[PDB]
Formats: sequence, C-alpha cells, structure tokens
Amino acid sequence: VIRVYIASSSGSTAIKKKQQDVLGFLEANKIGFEEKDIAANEENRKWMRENVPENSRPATGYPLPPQIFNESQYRGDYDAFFEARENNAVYAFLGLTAPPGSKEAEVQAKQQALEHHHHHH
Repeated sequence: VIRVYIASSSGSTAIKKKQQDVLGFLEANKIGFEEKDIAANEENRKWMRENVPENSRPATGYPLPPQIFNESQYRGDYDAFFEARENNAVYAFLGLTAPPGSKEAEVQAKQQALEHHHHHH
C-alpha cells in the first residue's frame, strides 16, 4: 500500500492542500493507500523524518508533508508527485505497475516494444 505521511495540524494552508491533492488522487485512481498522520503521533513523525532520504531533506528544518512511500520504501515528496502527474507517470513514480487500460501502461508498452524491435535482428 502507498503510505502518505501528512500533518493534519500543519501551520500552512498550502501543506494542507498539497496533502489533500495527493490523497484525493490515490482515491480517484483506486490506488491502495493509507495516511500516516505525523501531527499528533511521534512514531509516525520520527519515522517519516528518518526515512526521507538525505537528498530529499530540505536545507531548512525538516522535510515537509506529504512524503510518499510504497510500504516502507521512499518514493518522493509533493514536488516529485506533482511532476510525475504532469508527465502521466505516477505509477512508475509510486513503484507500481501501471494498470492495463491506462495511458501510462500503453505508453510503457509501446516504448518497450520499440526497444525490443531495435534489439531484435
């Protein structure tokens, strides 16, 4: 399942909206997910902060929610999610197989078919 770490009592309206954006997208696309609130749960808060890789931790304070993981594996922050959706490559971003019928899956299918034909003699 995709774990989305959020802060329900974030001091920023922008953060609240970014979290709802991610949660709503997962729901809409029927992607199995669960929210992990760090606002009032020390385990969730500490876990998120430690499991966000160094290269995704801002130079100021702590990494900001939402932070997205596939089970315990880090996938990315809101910016990474935002870009993945702009490129219609959200499933790859989440470390999930793009569903048969989805544009992402078709695009992936065509790309692999081409790379195979080039490899093929």
